[PDB]
Amino acid sequence: MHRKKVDNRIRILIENGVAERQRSLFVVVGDRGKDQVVILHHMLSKATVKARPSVLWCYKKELGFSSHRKKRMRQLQQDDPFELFIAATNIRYCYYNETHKILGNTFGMCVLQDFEALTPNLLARTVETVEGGGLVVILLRTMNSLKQLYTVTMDVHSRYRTEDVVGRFNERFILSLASCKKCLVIDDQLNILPISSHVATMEALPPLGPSDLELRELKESLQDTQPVGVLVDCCKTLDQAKAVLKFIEGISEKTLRSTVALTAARGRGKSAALGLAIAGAVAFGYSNIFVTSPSPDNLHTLFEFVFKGFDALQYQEHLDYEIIQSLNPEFNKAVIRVNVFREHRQTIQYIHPADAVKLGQAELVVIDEAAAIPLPLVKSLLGPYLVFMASTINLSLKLIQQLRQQARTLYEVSLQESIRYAPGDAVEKWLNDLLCLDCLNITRIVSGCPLPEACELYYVNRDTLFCYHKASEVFLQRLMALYVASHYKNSPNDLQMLSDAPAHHLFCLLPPVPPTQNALPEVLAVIQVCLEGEIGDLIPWTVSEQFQDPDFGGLSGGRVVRIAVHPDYQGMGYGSRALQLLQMYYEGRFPCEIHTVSSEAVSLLEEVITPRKDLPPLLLKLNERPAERLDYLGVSYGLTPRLLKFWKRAGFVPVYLRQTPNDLTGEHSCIMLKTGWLAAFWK
Amino acid sequence: YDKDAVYVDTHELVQSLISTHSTIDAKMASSRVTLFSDSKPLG
RNA sequence: GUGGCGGCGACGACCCAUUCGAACGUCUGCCCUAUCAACUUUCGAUGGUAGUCGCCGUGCCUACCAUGGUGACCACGGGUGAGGGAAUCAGGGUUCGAUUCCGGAGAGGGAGCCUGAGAAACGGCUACCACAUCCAAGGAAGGAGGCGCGCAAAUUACCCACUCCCGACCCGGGGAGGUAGUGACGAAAAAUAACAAUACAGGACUCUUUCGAGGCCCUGUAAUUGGAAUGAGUCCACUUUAAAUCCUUUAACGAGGAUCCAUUGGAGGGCAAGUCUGGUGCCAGCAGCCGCGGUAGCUCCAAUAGCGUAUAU
Ligand SMILES: [Mg+2]
Ligand SMILES: [Mg+2]
Ligand SMILES: [Mg+2]
Repeated sequence: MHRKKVDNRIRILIENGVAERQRSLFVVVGDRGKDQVVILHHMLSKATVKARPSVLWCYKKELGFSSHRKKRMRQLQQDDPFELFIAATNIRYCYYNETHKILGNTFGMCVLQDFEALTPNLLARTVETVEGGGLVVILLRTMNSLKQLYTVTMDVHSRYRTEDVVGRFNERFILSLASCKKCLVIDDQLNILPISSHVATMEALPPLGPSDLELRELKESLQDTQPVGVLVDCCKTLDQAKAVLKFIEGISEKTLRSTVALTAARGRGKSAALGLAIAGAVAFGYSNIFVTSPSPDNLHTLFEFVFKGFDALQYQEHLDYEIIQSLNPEFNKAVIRVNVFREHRQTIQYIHPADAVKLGQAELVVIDEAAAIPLPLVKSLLGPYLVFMASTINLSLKLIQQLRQQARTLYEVSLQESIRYAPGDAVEKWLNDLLCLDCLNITRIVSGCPLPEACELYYVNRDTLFCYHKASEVFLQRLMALYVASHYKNSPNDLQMLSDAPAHHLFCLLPPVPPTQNALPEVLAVIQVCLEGEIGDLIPWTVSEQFQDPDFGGLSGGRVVRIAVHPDYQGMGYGSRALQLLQMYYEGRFPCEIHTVSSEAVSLLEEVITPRKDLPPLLLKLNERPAERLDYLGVSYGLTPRLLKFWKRAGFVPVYLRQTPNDLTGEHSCIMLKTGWLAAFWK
Repeated sequence: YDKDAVYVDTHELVQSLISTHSTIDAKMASSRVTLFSDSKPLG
């Protein structure tokens, strides 16, 4: 039968990924993308030799096929290759909302069916589970998504948007595909879209790493010095071994007070290092060991690697160490109590974080997920005993800063080499840059401008900021680095709120710009305001319910979502200056969108080789843009002594303090207002 | 698989994507940005 | 005229009778065992009154009463290849005949429950016990035989055309029922040829312990010759049947080396510039597709589509 050649670039990309242990990205376009997954899955099986690949399918609301053996039979009640693929392959189906369940386990291939519902939280969680040479497949089935791709490639400045929400994140997702090394766009047929500009030069690699070479050297050199050697043999990556030696070095010290900090983000082995460190302490003379976590169910891999460290070096399952399980329905299968009696009597006990008592006789206490415990509780667990602290990346930094200032010995070790795949993966680097989940290690110092006198607020344009232009990318990185470095918790979803959520505005405080200056001014403070009321959020609803005030709710006002100042410049008064400039702007004291494409004109647009249309400016002066009239200003924050003094000085008056504290931080939410109705609420 | 190539057994817009002279990266490189509503184009 | 009278059917219906039965009784009659002689009242054994339940009569059951009942005329107890029988019809060259009738019980294991004229259901359900399957881990659904002999296909296929059965029905349905496969344990019948002619030779054949005695209307020749017959096989068409196969008919091809070539067991003959062994110079035993060079289908006997060997007897 007539058969079509498939371009070797698809096979070349897959084979190189398996050999390099690096993942690759595929973007199928068209409503027949499901059949494309079948072909792409089979080619992956030919290259991979370890096992039959596992498939992870993620969808938002509707799945076309039944995925039930009996049900899909009666719906059919001649032969379709897609039906064979579903029944034969081992597919795990998960929802966009229910993505937390698939956090731990690992899959060979990940399929993201629905493009329009993509969120930063979904992307980080699903891509992480892909291992080695696996494929990440993203589909564009809707006709709306296809023409959005069409408008951008025809002209980079022009963009298509129907009618509400702009959805700049999807457009930013499209533009960033060119930068990725391992990205291949294909159609319903096996045809490559030539847009990445690197697809043309793709070639097969000719038929082992510097970090892996060092680990093998350590695994041979540490046979001389042991039982530290046995735990390193259990280790998989080099940076895990270095942390293990650091832990045991702290254990052997003849000092009451010593702290080793394990600073490892997601994807790099963190509980495994803690598990082997506990086994090393058990290998030594340590008897009383305590393990602390917010939940017993949270720590399951830690006790596993304790058992692996135990199993490697004698410690039989019953003759030496005996384990007592949870024996409860809630928080089941957690091993709270571990008892080993080979060397005199030694015991490992899990306790609740709010157990400063029962720690009277402790030699080693291990704190894991330390950021997730309220800050005052961490101090009580310090004590005069050895402490192992592990905190994931992506204040706790203030505590370790105090430890550097001190008495208690400090050791800082960090993990940078991923367990699942090889370092240097193109997909991971592209993913982090798209979500801005990385911060520059060193920030250059700049001169300090006069504080309350010579700084003017500016209006950042949302459309210009998120365009993928190199200058705009650096400015967005500078803003986001300051945006998450505040006391407020950082979440990857906040970038979507900056990009998509309406009625949100960004203002930045700048030094006085000289007439001749560089490409980007330094940013001192960044402030975000969300307009509410007549112009439905925390401030209007909570006041209306609590004070049963009828006239309120017809008033127009905005709340300050976030306020930030640079850490080097903190405490000297840019924060107060920005708020004063807002009040003059909204009171009216200051004297007062990129080209959209019509629905029928999407096809009519031709190629524009050199962009011509003028783009909206990145920063606008406050005088240029007209201002909305706001009756009041508000803020909602976890009540702290430092922030309370700041807001009172600016004129904000409390109206509400939440009864129950937040579980993670142990802080009560507080609402403050500034403008005679305020007099009634305050009384 | 024959060790050389692969043998396997709206649309008008898809045809337009295939016949694209300028890649989106070269489209992106030629692009410029302006700051403060009047400045030298940084791009 | 919100007149009055009417035919032939279908369906349902109280009761009586009838048909098909079903269920309790009466009488008659069972194998071995006495080294089972007494048994029953060991949760009623016999009988009386009243009652419950049941379709009805009744120790069937329950209360209150009497002390009864069976037994050498064998009670009671224990046994008993209780696949095998029992019958039936039909028949000249002895019958390789044919068919029918059952003692119950169960549906993963013991209880409880639902319908109907008829079931304590060949079928639902609930609780307990035992198994096992799917999952997004939350929950959900369930009730037999083959090989172990170098050896696993009927564990199937076609049809309601016959016989009969169920249904609202002349027509639908029936794995009830009918049709179709291999096969030197064995039994029976039968081919692989028959008929003539010519030519050339001179010797058959029986008896006989090497001499011999009888004897001929023929014998032999891997000789030649001739034109009649036929089936093994190949291959049309009817008939058959629900459809087809099979049997019975039948068109055309199908024999001289008729090579279109019968076997198994037993006993003999023939041999070189060949090999080995032992000697009684030239011999004997065993044996001989093998040699100097060369590589392009002898005879006789017994049984006969059948015939040997080993062990035990
Ligand atoms: Mg025979
Ligand atoms: Mg003659
Ligand atoms: Mg002849």
